[PDB]
Amino acid sequence: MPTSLKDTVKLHNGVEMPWFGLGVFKVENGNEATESVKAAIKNGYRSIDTAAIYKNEEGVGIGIKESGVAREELFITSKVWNEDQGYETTLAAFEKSLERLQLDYLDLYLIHWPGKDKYKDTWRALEKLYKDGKIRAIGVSNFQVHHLEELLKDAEIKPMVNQVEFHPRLTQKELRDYCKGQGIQLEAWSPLMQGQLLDNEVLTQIAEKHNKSVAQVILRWDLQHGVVTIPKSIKEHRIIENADIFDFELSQEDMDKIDALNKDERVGPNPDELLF
Repeated sequence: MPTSLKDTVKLHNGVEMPWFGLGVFKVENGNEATESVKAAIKNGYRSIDTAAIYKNEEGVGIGIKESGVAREELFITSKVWNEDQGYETTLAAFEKSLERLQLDYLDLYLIHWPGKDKYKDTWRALEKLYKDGKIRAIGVSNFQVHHLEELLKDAEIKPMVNQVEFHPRLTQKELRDYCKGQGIQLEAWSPLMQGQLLDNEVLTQIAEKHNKSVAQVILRWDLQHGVVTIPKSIKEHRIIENADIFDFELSQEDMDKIDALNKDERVGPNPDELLF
């Protein structure tokens, strides 16, 4: 549905989030982070996703700075790490993120994982930071339907985004339907399944037909499902290639064939299992 990299989705509070961005998980701090960020932005990306735990916020910041696109056209997301959950410690972790990123505000700040029993407190802290005008939008990562329901009991502000693992092996059908009905925008972490579908025969045939790569097919599939997507890529040629998805469209039959790859298979932790 986007026609270009500039294209956005309106979150429930009216904030425009780009549909397509650069995920920097498992990217090394300093130059590797700076260099991937700079190449993405140079080649039109307008959304970068990082997290305190990725240890690269500093190189992310220098790359933003060095890119020579204006701060206000850029959409920066980071996340509160597990160990920092709790009200006072979340406020502190946010300020640390800003200091590392060399940023006055963030566009989006997410609770990284739900864990057991500190996320409601952590949510109160994001609510406060949002109120203070320090963050344009607030939300969550790796929440299931039950976590959201629990959160919604006492939340003043509904999460604006839920960033989850999402790809043809983990199609998140009940969660997509749930967030859609709640006005919570789903976003796909590790949308390429960290390269694990590269040789998948179903996807390769769809790729062949469209004269595209398997990664191009998956990402187009994300967009056609209405899921914001943040593929990871270090090399400028892969950064450029991943984004070259606005000149073809997947038929309904192709979409359905891709959805049939589902096996509830994760390359990241299960949020119901990662209990802190």
